[PDB]
Amino acid sequence: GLDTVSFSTKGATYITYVNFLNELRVKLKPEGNSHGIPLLRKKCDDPGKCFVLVALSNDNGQLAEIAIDVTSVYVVGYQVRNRSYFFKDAPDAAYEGLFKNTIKTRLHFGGSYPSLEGEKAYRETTDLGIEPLRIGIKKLDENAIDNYKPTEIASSLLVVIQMVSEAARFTFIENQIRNNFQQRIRPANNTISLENKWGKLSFQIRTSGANGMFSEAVELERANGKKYYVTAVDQVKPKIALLKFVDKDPK
Ligand SMILES: *[C@@H]1O[C@H](CO)[C@@H](O)[C@H](O)[C@H]1NC(C)=O
Repeated sequence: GLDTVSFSTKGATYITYVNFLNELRVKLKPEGNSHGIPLLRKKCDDPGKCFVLVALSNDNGQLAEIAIDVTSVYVVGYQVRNRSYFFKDAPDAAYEGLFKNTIKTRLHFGGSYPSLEGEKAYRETTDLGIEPLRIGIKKLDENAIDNYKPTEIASSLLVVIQMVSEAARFTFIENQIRNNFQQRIRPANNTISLENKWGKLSFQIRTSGANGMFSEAVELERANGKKYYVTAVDQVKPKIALLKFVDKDPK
């Protein structure tokens, strides 16, 4: 009994992409907010209503259905044809509860960025855009076999994770893609540092008082790599679409 959201690359435009992200943001059903920013649910154990299925299909009709966690917006696994694949670190409840009636497989790598790098998929060298998305979908479908190529699945999921999960979390990433939609771009140091700091930013924002002052500054980077520190909500609020509910200071 999960919510579902679709995104087709056929005839896709920067507008269909943005509308898709906002539909996803709604279906993740955040509860409450912190300083006006929607706050994702803290806990949601039941696999039967704690995942949103994103149906990604390309011009050729190839389909990949991605399961996205409603508390973290992270990809835990996906279904292609009559097969399903899960990251090595997907919890047991999710592995058993999702994509029933499929031939199930647990991947030999995790979904974290450093785990994906282990499979040769690096954010710095992975193109993002509508074409990279079409190719990623294609590759996930092509690898719906026993002897699948982990490097292809890893790079394809890296594209999906950033264009869906990270873009849904950050209006900044959403817009880097929105105005480069028909092109191929690779995230710079600013995008990468934002992605890396979603949990820390979420914690400092949620635990701040009415003045929005962070108890501890969060380090981010400009495109060129120059470091800067976020010390207040207002400094980063226009860049965030969803906040993770973080209990204790992450690190
Ligand atoms: C970060 O900035 C450096 C310049 O200091 C640049 O060479 C590098 O490519 C940047 N990294 C990314 C992924 O943008």
